[PDB]
Amino acid sequence: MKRTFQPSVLKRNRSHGFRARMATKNGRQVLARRRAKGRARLTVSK
Amino acid sequence: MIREERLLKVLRAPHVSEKASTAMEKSNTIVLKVAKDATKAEIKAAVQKLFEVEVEVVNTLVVKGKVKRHGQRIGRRSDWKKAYVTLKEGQNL
Amino acid sequence: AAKIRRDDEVIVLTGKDKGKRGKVKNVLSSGKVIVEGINLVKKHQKPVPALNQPGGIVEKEAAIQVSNVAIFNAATGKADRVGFRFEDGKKVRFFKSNSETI
Amino acid sequence: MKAKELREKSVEELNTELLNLLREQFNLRMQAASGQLQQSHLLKQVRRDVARVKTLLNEKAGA
Amino acid sequence: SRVCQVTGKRPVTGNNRSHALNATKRRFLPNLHSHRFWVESEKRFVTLRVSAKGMRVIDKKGIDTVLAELRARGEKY
RNA sequence: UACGGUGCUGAAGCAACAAAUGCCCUGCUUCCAGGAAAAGCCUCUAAGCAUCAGGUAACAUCAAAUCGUACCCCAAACCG
RNA sequence: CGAAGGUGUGCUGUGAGGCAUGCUGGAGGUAUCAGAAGUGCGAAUGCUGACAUAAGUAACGAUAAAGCGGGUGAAAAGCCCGCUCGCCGGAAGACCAAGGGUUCCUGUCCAACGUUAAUCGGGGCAGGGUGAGUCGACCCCUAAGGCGAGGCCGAAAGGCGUAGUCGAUGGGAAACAGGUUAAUAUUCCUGUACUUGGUGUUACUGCGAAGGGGGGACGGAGAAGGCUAUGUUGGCCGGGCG
RNA sequence: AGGACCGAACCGACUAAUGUUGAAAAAUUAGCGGAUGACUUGUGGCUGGGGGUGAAAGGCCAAUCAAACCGGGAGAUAGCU
RNA sequence: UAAGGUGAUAUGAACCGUUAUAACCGGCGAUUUCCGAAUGGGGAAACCCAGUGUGUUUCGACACACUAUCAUUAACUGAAUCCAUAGGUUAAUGAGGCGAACCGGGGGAACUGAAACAUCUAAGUACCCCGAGGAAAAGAAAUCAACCGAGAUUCCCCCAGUAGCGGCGAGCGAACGGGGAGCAGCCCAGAGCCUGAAUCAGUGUGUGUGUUAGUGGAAGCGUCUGGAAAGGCGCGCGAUACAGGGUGACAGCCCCGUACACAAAAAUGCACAUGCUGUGAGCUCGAUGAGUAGGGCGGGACACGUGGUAUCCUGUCUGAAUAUGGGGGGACCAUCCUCCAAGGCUAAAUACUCCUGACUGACCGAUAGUGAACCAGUACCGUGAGGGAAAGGCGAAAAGAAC
Repeated sequence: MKRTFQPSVLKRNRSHGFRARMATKNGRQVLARRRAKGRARLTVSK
Repeated sequence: MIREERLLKVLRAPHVSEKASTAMEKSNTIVLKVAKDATKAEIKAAVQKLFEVEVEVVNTLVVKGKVKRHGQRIGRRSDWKKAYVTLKEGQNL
Repeated sequence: AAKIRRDDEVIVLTGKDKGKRGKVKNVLSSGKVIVEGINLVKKHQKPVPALNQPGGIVEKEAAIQVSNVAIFNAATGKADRVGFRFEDGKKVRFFKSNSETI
Repeated sequence: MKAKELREKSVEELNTELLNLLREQFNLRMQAASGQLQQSHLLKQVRRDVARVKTLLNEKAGA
Repeated sequence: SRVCQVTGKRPVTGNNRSHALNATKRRFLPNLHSHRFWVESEKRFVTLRVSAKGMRVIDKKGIDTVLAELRARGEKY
């Protein structure tokens, strides 16, 4: 059956990637919480 | 021209294997590990000027590093670059 | 600086070798020393198929603590504590109890 | 060798620069990775010696 | 934004109260109009977004003094 | 012939018929529901440059960098 | 000359408890009298770990199907080789994109992984392996759409949007046959090619744009005609006469 | 010609049986409907929570939907167990 | 500082050093790839693609530097239009982003409580956003008080759960006045006399002290048990040092230290002194903050829910007097008292701990204490925001088991 995760790298990055978190106020606050929690990978880039 | 300070840092090791060996003893090509940011003009110039031979053409691939592990600790090795340096008819090394 | 140091002759104060004199072979940055003929352990090691294969039970010296030795006076013939004085801008060690520079 | 490099001219540290890289450094990378070169400490001392020549060369040139 | 360029009147907040006193949030807005003011010393029309008492204070202080205040506080006209 | 193969040599190499959903075909006929854009490409000149620069043609010579390239891919390698 | 702790025994108090001591343990314990409490668990479909129970029970994942000989091995229904048998064959073959990321190939090991055994493996360990002017990306151009100098707007954050700038799933230059590696190949080698730019020489010469025109430039259905891939048969050639 | 007819790919899901600690958190097998169209599909894009989208079922919005998920107010409150 | 070193798992190999250019520690420098505000354009972060200028004795290719936007200032240009403005180009200076809490401001819930609920509460809390500093804010009476007086702001203890506000329910809750911490006042609206007169600010220098490496640092032996002694027994010594940690069991005297006494080539923080620059003292006279105070309507803040409601703030409409004047004194009037708004600056007491050092605990001791004693915000889960583990201890010494 066709499950929910149908992967695509270009949609992974355009959607949840770094240049797209940095592109706005609230994604920069996301990166700030991931750095502050101290996190090995911030976004999902590769 | 390429400066000689750049041109010394490019070639890194001769690559020893059996594909390399049959490339030397069968098709004049010496195979050698180069700098990761080394272009084909740099490798050609560096073999022209550091082994004093005449290079016909260079073919460069980039080899991806293998994820090994020690114990239960993984790690990728490291990517390197391998240059197939096709020499002319007059060569030794 | 360091009181017990490299080419120096010491006596052993505590354990298994109490009262045995000997010369310091080397001195390890753990705060230990290897002194010759003193703390002999009977290692037995495998004959590795590389370069030469001794096998057997090799009797080595082990590292004893620096605080378990004190340097041998030989003018009194007993153990003696060490101080540091300045002589002609040289920080020298000296024996306590007769105050002699080593 | 730190005052010894300090007392030459810019041209002469460029000469011993290119000879540290040329003669020493490259031939020991090629010699090291081809099974030869028992003496591995030479790699270290050559590398640090190129660091000295580039340091004195930056200090001599201008500021 | 709805700021008078002369008096600096933002919209403020408040309550609709009702006869049962039910508090609701509202905004009081300034009476902002975009009026075109002749300046004689420059011989030009400078158009401003004034309140309807920014026009009172322009009628009293004069347009030149007001423009000197806007140029003074970095308000660009 | 380390029987795994490795080299050497090597004849004929045509015709008839059938034939696509591929090609001519971005065609042709027709139908309303009336069927992307912009560059490369070809041309026209304006400002300018005009015995220079540029254009065209032939010849020679140099360059064409960088990254991907394994392997699975209707699946024991992807999503489950 | 042996603490706490652990595990027995004996004595003792109305009880919660106390005391002595054998063995294990191997370095801490604490009277008395006061002081403070994370101060006492059998229950909360309590939380965490361990271990039972059913129980050596159901199951071992398409009813495409195996049989034998030989090899390796400590051991072979399963691995390798051979001969037979069966299954798919518009797929259960072959080539990719997406996605994965070394699973590829070779040697070596059988602990765990493999619903069994395993000498085998997509498992462990080590080494090797991915070669481009022509394939694809990058690149030039754009669609939907994004972002957006100024700008218009908005308590602030910010919304929208012009110029622009990005954005393929579309438009734009060029390579084919044969051979080769254990593992790459339109990339390596052999042969034969083609494309676009730079520079130089020579001959002729009006060239020149974020500007004008053409072109690119593009629907559904249907119908034949001409072909080819491909196949079948004959001829030819080599082999067989069972 | 045709929201034309029969019928594979392709899309679907009418019946039955199995399965129901499954081979599978919705399938398999045997039949079944559409199959040039209001079709189907790939790649990208856009719409967002009292909001979207809806040939409308309160359906769908990441195995979640009469108001998603995450985090916080927050140890809500619980005359009840 | 130094006789030993080349960081750890983690041994090796190859070496460096031993009286000073091994190594280690500190000050100041040098280098500091790529991404990231990312800033030359773009982008799917760690990649793609440039332009301009300078230079390159093989300049058919390389190397270096600059090129973001915005604000301010200046220069040169420059439309519709003549002058001119808009605009354009270049240069100089500044900004941009991150960060735990504290602080000010712009917005701002609901669950809950009221034994229902709507006013009210929760609560100007949570949260979102802007801005700033080492603190911020406030602040030098148009303030109280009360016919006596006090004398800016901030913080603490009372006042006082008081007066009051309150579906007069639930609840909310002052001030006056008192005691303390700390204490500091000034400038512009404006001319003349007069000048550098105190004042601070920016810098140099000198002194003092502190930080960033360090140095010296007392005093014990015998015997018994024991694997081992620091323990038992016996006899000594130190102490401005018996804080603590290690050492083969429990060490003042074995080791590192502690008390104590010293140390800086260099870079710095603070405090005096001093040089220069800027800045202005002080005197006389004058002025003494207008769409403002107040008002009407709507709303908010004041403990005060519009009530008899003073006071403050203002979205809207208006609108004075201006020292023979005006504000307040809790509706309001008169008398009396007090103060001078419509301009601004100002230390200390105060709040907080991302971070560093030292010390302390009737705090925890591996199901506790951080989620995390261990390569933990990891493995793993989720498209994503996000969620989020388990896992310490051989021995004194690997002597970690030759054969």
